[PDB]
Parts: sequence; C-alpha cells; structure tokens
Amino acid sequence: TRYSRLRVIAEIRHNIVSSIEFDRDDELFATAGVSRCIKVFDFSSVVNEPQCPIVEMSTRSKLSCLSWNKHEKNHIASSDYEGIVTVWDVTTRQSLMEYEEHEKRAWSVDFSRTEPSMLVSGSDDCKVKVWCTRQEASVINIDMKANICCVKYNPGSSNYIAVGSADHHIHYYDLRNISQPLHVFSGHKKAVSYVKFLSNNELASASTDSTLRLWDVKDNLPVRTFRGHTNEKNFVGLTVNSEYLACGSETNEVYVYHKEITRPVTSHRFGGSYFISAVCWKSDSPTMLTANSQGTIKVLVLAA
Amino acid sequence: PPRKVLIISAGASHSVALLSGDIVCSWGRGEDGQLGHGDAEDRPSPTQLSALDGHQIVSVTCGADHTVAYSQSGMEVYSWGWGDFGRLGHGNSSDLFTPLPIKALHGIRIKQIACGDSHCLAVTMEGEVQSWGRNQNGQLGLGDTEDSLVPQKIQAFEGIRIKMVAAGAEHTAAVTEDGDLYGWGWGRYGNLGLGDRTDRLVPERVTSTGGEKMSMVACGWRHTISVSYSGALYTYGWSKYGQLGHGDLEDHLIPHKLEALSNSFISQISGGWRHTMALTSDGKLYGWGWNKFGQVGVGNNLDQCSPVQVRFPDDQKVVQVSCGWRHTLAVTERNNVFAWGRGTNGQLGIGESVDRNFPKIIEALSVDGRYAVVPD
Repeated sequence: TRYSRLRVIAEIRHNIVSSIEFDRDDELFATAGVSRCIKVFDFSSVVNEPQCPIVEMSTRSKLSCLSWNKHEKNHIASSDYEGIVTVWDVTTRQSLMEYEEHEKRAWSVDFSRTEPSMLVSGSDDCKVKVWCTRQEASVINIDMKANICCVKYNPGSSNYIAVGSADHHIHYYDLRNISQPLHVFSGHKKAVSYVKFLSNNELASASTDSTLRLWDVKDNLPVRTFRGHTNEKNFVGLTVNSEYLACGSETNEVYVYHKEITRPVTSHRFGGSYFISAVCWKSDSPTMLTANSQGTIKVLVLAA
Repeated sequence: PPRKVLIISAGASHSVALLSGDIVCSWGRGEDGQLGHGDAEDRPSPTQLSALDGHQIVSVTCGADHTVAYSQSGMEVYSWGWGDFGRLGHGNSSDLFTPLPIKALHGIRIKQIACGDSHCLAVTMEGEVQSWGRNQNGQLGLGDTEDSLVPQKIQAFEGIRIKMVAAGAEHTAAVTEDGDLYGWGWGRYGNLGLGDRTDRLVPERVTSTGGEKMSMVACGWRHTISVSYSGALYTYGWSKYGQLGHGDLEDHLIPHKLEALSNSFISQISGGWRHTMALTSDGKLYGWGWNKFGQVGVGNNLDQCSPVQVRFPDDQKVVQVSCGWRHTLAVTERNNVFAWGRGTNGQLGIGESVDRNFPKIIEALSVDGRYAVVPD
C-alpha cells in the first residue's frame, strides 16, 4: 500500500547480464553475464554521474551466478558454464580461489551469511558442493537425482541449505547430516529456477511456470502462491527483501509482490523479444537493480 | 583423391583445418557461431565451411570462441564467432555466425594473425604489428588500457621487425626478427618473463635468457613457451599442473630452459589451457601439463609434469600440432589427422562426443581408414 509504482533513478546502456549483486555495505554492485566479465560499479557514481565499471575481471567462460562475500567486503564468488567456481578480489582483480570439482555447468553459487568462508554451489551435474575458503577441496558434497538450478544458505545458519533443482521440488538439507533432505517442497509444476530467503524461516522460490511460492522452512507446509508474471523458459531473475518479492519476465518488465498478497502489488516496463535477466534488492531499502537481455541496467525505487 | 591438410587450429571447443585447394573445414562446438556455418548447431565431424570457398584462404587461426582467416591472394581477413569488444575488427561488436571480411584490415599484407581469448594481433610483411580487441590488461600493447575496435599499430615497436607474435588469454609475446623476446599484458603469474608479477601496458623486452635469441613463442593461459634459434623450450609462468614441464609444480617468473628436452632440436611448440606440446625437428611430439581429459595424449588421465613422447600408430612422424583449451590436434607425415583430449562437443572431429586420452584418427580428413535457459 505504501508503494504503487517504480521510479527510475539511473540507467546503464551497453550483452545480457545474468547476475547483479550488491556487496556487504551496498556501496558497490557487480554484474556478470555473457560478456565473460565481472564488472564492479560504484552505486553512487551510477546514480549521480550521467556508469564506467570501476573494476573489470575477465574470465574464460560465460558466467551464471555471482555472490559477494559477507564479512570480506572485497571478495566475490562467481560460477561459470564450465563448472569452475572462482572467488575473486575486486581490489587486486585476482582470482583468490578456483574450485573445479563440477563436471558440468555450475548454475548457482552463494556465500554463507553467518560463516563467511562457506560457499555453496550447485551445478548441472546434479551436484551440490560446499567449499571452505581455506582449501580447494569440497567440504561437503550432496549427490542428487536432478539438475541443480539454485543453491542458497539459510540466512540464520550455515548448517542448512535450500536446493532448487530440476526435480520440480526444493530440497531443504541439513548439512550436518546429509542422508535425506530435512524437507522436500512440492507444488511447483516446472523446474525450480530461483531460491531466496525472506528470513530464517520464510523461503521464497520462483519456478519456470510463472509462479513464486513461499514456504515455512521451519515446517513442511507452504504459505502462499504468487502469479501475474511470465516465466516459462528463461532465468528471469528473483530478488527478495524482508517484505517484498520481485522477479523478471519475458515481457521485459519487473513485477513486485507483497509476501501477503498474491496479485503483483506493482510492475515496471523497460520498454523485440527481450526479457529481464537479473534483479536485486538493495538491502531492505526500496531501491533495486534490474537488467534485461539488452544489457541495459536500470535502478528502480518503490514509491507511492 | 583425398584433400590433404595444409593447416590446423584449435580453439576453446572447436577445431578448424585448411585443406588443399584452400578449403576451410571446421567442427566442434559452434553455439557461438565460431564454426562459421550460419547456425549455432555443433558439428561432431569435419564440416566444410562453404562460406569461404574460392577465397584463396592462405591461413586460419582460432580464438577462444571466435575464428579468423586470411587470404593473401585476396589480401582479405575474415572473422566469425564471438566478436564483441572489437576483436571482430568491423568497428562494431557483432557476433554473426558466418565469415565476414574485416574491412579495417583490408589491403594489408598480413604475415600472421594470432587470436587471443578477446583480442587479436596481425603481423604484416614489414615486421609491424597491429592489434585490436579489448585492452583491459594492456595486452594490446598500446601503452594504456582502452578498448580498440580497429587494428592499431603498436607504436612501441617503431623500427623493430617482428618475426611472430603469440596471444594468450590476457597476454601476448612478440619475437623480433633479430631474436629478441617481448612480453606484455596480463603478467600476474610470471607470464611475461619479466622477473615479477605485474601486468604491462607496453611490449617489454625479456632480458632473462642469457643472450639466447628466440625464434618461436607460444602462449597458453598462464604460461608461455619459447624456443631459441638453436636450442629447446624456455617455458615460464604459472605451473600448477606441470604445464611448464620442468619435473615439478614450481612456477617460474623468467624463461627457464626445459632441460629434459635439451637433447633434441624443437621445430614447433603449442600451448593450451593448461598443457603444452613440443614438436621436434625429427617428428616426435612431446606433451605435458594438465591431463584431466587426456589432452596430453599419453594414454592416461594423470597430469604430466615432464615431457612425454606421444606415440602414434605405425610410428608416424608428426609435421604439425595445435593445442586447444582441452584438446589437441596433430597432422602427421602421412597426412593423417589425429585428435585427442576432451571431445564432449565433438571438437575432436571423430564423430563422437566422448573423451579420448590418446591420438585418435580423424577419418574424414586422414588418408588412412543458448543462455539463461532453465534446465527442464
């Protein structure tokens, strides 16, 4: 109710950017996509100057996901389509770590919020791997029976992860004892594309069936279902803060939902068969970064 | 009769060959259009690149996910595949799936073209160098880090005639016709032989050879290979999988002679992602380095930290070799083309999609015989 539209504050014109993420202080943000290049921008410059990446790291493979470290401001993890999970330093543009245990494309990478050195990745080889940023050996390894599209640490604890796989379900694993998932979430008609956590207990997921869904990871029952966007084949992007959800579409627009209302509380049109590739909330603030298949980055803000 | 192979080249996940009569054949991964067939479909077997027929293509080389070719008779250079950041050379970031003529380099008498991962260099008959692509790490040698879409002469080589140049992922290494060795670009692993780990924006002479004049140079990802006028390899750079082949995993920041091969004259060299091949003047192919996919071609999947002679059926002498990122190709004295290493994209040209750890014949050439898509 407090917000009914999205105001554009900035824009960056290039192609497709698949992952866009703020850092621990929300001062910088990094973008990664088909360019085989991690581009780190200063947010203040982007929203003030009428833009130029302040750091550029080159890679030998197209990137799929991107995750900043939480207590090491300058460290950012990336996953490429050859299954190489690299931890970079944006101050020295150096690859601090390289993990090559995935035999196929690595779809998701995520730094733990509570234990900064833990990094969970999930790849197309149907493997979830947990690395420590001290050794180049997978600390934990979960073998599953479907392609893993998203992996996400619980915000409140590094011992629990959510794995959104192509098995149409979300496996909630307790890494302290990996025999069967601590929970299995069903109700998604197509593969699960994105997994996020509103809080320690609320999990939001987005599938390739134009459907978002809440879930009480403390329990095994769902909460709500959100429809109103278009998502059939593309990783349109999902982002979440403590109250709102936001996702992309194959109609070149970003839809924003309230976690208590199923109908989209609002949407914005980028204004061609383009689609929204990446979305990211800035902390709990109403500002947001969004990126489509043209490589056009826009900064949006919820407003009345 | 069969059409013999004049040239071979290998890229990230694709391979290319130039056959007698100047027929360009290409195969492997083509999802970025680097195969030049007008479509993104992969080619598990050698597929004639009909677009270049009759262009008198005199040579062809492969980048990461792009390919370039040049015809001296037509004095033209064609490029296709991943061509953004200006490495296409057309003045715009176009990634079309068929060969297109680089007009910015039209009419230039090109002696050689080396394709890096995101940049290319062109040595003209006068011993000059012209470079284009992206210059994030100063690899173009222009003295500063700004991208260029047009072949720009490297003014750092005023009055110096360059025999050849080799381009790595983010670094390059030119060799002057007088025998000197130059290195510039991403040098943060000892890549450049300059005695430190700083990336240079200009061609810098490599003094750490002891007066040894260099004839050839090949750049991998984070290592470089150099052959002297009358000696053997002088490898240097990142050595984590033994790709320098010195018997250990110690990286070297300056040209370090590979003593294991000091007993034979080396005719050609090549370097891939993390492996190295060295072809002697006697036709023996030695391989070492990363061997996860079998790309060293020694019959196993164990990383080889010292040179190992790659054995071919009936003891054929090898006349040419070319290393891809994870695969290798070789043309033998009998005009047989063998391919080994990773083949998950059919870049080995055998017609399968399985990995081979030792030389396998490409019968189609040898005389003897998208993105952001959610998985379902």
